[PDB]
Amino acid sequence: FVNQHLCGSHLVEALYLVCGERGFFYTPKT
Amino acid sequence: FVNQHLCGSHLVEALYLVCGERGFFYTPKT
Amino acid sequence: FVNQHLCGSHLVEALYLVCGERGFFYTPKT
Amino acid sequence: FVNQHLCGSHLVEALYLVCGERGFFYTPKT
Amino acid sequence: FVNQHLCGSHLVEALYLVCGERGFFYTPKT
Amino acid sequence: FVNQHLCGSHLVEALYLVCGERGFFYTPKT
Amino acid sequence: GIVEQCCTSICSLYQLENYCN
Amino acid sequence: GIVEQCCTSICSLYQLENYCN
Amino acid sequence: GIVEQCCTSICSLYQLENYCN
Amino acid sequence: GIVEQCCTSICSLYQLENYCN
Amino acid sequence: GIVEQCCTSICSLYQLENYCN
Amino acid sequence: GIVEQCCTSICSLYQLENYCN
Ligand SMILES: [Cl-]
Ligand SMILES: [Cl-]
Ligand SMILES: [Zn+2]
Ligand SMILES: [Zn+2]
Repeated sequence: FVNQHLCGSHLVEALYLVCGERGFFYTPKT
Repeated sequence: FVNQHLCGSHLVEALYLVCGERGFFYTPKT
Repeated sequence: FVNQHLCGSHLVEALYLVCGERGFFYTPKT
Repeated sequence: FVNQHLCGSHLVEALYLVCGERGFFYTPKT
Repeated sequence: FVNQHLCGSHLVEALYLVCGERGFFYTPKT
Repeated sequence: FVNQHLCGSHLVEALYLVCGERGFFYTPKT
Repeated sequence: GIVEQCCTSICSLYQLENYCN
Repeated sequence: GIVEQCCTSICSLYQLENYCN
Repeated sequence: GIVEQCCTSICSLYQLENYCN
Repeated sequence: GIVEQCCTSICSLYQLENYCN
Repeated sequence: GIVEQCCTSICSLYQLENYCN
Repeated sequence: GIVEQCCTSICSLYQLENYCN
């Protein structure tokens, strides 16, 4: 795998693919 | 607004839209 | 709901979620 | 080009691609 | 059709729509 | 990581994620 | 309409231009 | 959970706020 | 207009809702 | 090919690297 | 190349079509 | 945090995996 540059909703898409049925949490600053 | 079926990556894109800076937790397993 | 920062195709995704079966119109300047 | 099935958010992403600055109108109800 | 300004994953979405079942190759610099 | 069904534009978004700068080739016909 | 033409059935990028402004 | 409420069934944007932090 | 406002500044879902049919 | 491996069936992110250049 | 052109400047669908198999 | 790191700099899939449940 390659390193990623992910902003906005693209981060959530990546988390989705990475975590699968495990799900994930999205927790930005502030 | 409306009610539709939101599944998979579309579900998490909707959570991102609705929650934004609050963040959110995607737990399919419940 | 939280305020949004939406460019390009992300605006159309948001309109899609917001409007549901009502549909919408996308009308940029110029 | 090609012909494929374009549904939901994928349909409006395609309209955005094809129409761009012209804008477009997504009316599922017809 | 209109001219496009496409970065990141939006380029791959456009290639997807454009090429259909023919598929495509994605080949960035470097 | 996980295994899920990845189809259509979601498949090519995953290839973009995984391959990135290497690039990739989407050949549905095989 | 667009759903029947492009989702239920199959449409080209050119038919999709039917729904531009 | 969220899948049953919003994918299998149908949910509003307001119900989706149930899963915010 | 809305297209530019949401991108150069910010916009709300309630403002977006005005563009539904 | 990729469709059968990853869409029709199920594939890992590692199998997806099979289609990188 | 195309990847950079579409992002730093603009590109057409007709230019993209050259990258189909 | 991760949300900001992936956007202002870069991040890996392995770092993202830490945010799975
Ligand atoms: Cl889908
Ligand atoms: Cl973007
Ligand atoms: Zn984007
Ligand atoms: Zn989809």
